[PDB]
Amino acid sequence: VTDATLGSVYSEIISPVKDCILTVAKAVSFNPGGKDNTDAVEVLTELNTKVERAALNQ
Amino acid sequence: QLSDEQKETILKALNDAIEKGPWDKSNFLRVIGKKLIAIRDRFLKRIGA
Repeated sequence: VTDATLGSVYSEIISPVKDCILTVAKAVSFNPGGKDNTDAVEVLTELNTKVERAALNQ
Repeated sequence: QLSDEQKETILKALNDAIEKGPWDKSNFLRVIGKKLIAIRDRFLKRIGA
């Protein structure tokens, strides 16, 4: 398709990453006391925050 | 809309997350990591257009 835009970043990166975080958080609520899912939440949170910052130019 | 500086900072963020995340720790986490890869690949296709 066309080049990437702010709307593009939000709808194809920021929004889908948020879906991944919610899905992982849901996994955490099932089972259990695992270190893996927790780490995924942190990694994904950092990713969106970094992309959210870039999309704000600063 | 996006500048070379922004594209170049968002791509690394994605690759860094794909690289350092616990995507091999379980079947569930692998699916999440794959989605991240599809998100990264989708972005490349755009900035490559």
